[PDB]
Amino acid sequence: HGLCKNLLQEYAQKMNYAIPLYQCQKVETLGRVTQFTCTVEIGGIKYTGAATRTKKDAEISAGRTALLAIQS
Repeated sequence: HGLCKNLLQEYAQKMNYAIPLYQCQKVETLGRVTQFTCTVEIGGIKYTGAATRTKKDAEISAGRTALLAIQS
């Protein structure tokens, strides 16, 4: 999370871009369920996290998508 947020700022400078913008979304069932999908935009590419029930989870998946794409 912390480091997730940061390595991506490092990578945003190591590449010349304008800082990662985080977004959040929701899907809410008629009966009980709330699942947040989170997003990270760096470069001009939005990277999308898995759907989960808790924002930390998805905040991180979203980042794990961002770093792992970057790596390759």
